[PDB]
Amino acid sequence: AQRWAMPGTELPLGPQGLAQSVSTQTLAAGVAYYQIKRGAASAADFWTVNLGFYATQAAAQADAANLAAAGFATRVDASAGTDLQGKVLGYWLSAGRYATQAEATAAAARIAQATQNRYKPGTRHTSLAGAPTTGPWIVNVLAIDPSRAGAALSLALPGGNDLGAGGETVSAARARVNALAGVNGGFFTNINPFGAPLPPRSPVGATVVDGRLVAAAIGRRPGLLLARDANGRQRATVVRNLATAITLTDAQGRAIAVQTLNRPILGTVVNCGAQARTPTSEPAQDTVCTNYDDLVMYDSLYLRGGASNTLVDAGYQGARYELVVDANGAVVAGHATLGAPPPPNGYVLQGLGASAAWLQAHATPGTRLAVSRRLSADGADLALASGTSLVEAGPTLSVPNLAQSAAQEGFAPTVGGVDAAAANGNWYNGWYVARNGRTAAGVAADGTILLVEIDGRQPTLSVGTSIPETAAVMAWLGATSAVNLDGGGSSNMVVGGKMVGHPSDAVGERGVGDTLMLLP
Repeated sequence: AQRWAMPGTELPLGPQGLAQSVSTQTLAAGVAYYQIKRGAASAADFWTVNLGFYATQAAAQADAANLAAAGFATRVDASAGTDLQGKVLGYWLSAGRYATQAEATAAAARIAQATQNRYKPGTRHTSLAGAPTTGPWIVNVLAIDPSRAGAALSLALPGGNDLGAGGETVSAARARVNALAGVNGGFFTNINPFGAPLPPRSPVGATVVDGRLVAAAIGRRPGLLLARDANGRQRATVVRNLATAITLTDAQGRAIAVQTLNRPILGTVVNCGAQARTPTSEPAQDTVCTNYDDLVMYDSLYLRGGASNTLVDAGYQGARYELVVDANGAVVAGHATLGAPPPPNGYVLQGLGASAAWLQAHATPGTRLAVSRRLSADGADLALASGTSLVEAGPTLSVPNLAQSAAQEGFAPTVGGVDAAAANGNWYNGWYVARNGRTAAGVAADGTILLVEIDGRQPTLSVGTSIPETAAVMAWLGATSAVNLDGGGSSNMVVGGKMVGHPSDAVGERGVGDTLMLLP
């Protein structure tokens, strides 16, 4: 295949005819960084008062007419997208047409005062909805040709060994490992049900660092595999349908499935999937499921080995139990409290429900246990070997049937496996159809690795992309395989000491659960 290079044409963002600029910078042999700026804020986009996103046009009438009775005219704005049957996802109830966010914020406060806080509206900018727009956009691209680069792409865990804490920003990770450049990685635990200063953050999905399994597959999801080929060159592959099996056995052969590793909050499974039981075992991004028979393993990568998990789903009722296991596979101790640190090169098992009972039955010190780990991509075994790393995310972008494929991977207008909690149009409108910051990874026909970050949620700077726009950018760039990584406020890119992304959270750059770092 011909050597990958940046196209010279207009990006598939907005109408053809927008202005754009593309910069090129060589960072090292076989490594380049590009920034694309495109478009401009349109006078046809604007700020408005957001009363909410309703599942039907009728469902807003009880509030729209209600607000009209209070003196406020409103506007019903249809979603820019549909479900898999072509039905509109829902309708915003809005009021006003404002040039600035401050005006919309004042208008929202006036509705709150008048309705005695019966309505507490937000604000919304129409450029972020996923309808046709002129932008603007900022797109940041790293390209690494493993046939020419001495640099190596690495999957960096937060602080190296500090899973379960507050994550690590892209900037801090790059400083810690002296990277040439870096981006955020795959999905991670970002729920904060206990109201801590920050959520407790660990990678989720099948996660491998230098052959070591760090977290289990969510189920049915794709990822980016980094391995060494026969020439010793790095090889990136977009893999699909990742699955893991982590099996705990005693010396009599009795077995129990470990659900994952190193995840804070036992019994709670954000993104659902195979680790979840209620309401579904299908993947469902950002949906919070439970497993009240949970079993999670904690090791030296969790809280630097100083402690294991201490949190349990607040809805769980029943027994809890923990086993501490040494490097030889022998039980050291069992007890009904959670949080003991692992022994050197050992681990801690924590269980609820039937898993708690299984662990307590093996609590005698000296009891011999073994853990086996298997990883596969679309049924084919992937060896957990030195030199192999893996990050899971999704959806796969390089497919002809994006909405249907993404739904099968757990990014759907309805929560998979729930009988028609099933409705999911509000989430899907906001995550898939509407524009957000994004990060994505792809591979060109010649093997060049492409890492892409798109700034979002900022109407004067970069509006971000829908999932279909993200897929279009990756195909335009020349990635013949491509997968969406974590987005929204997680998305950022750094080049040397320079932050080239523009994180979208009001509080600034987000600590994330793993990063992709280009090591010199």
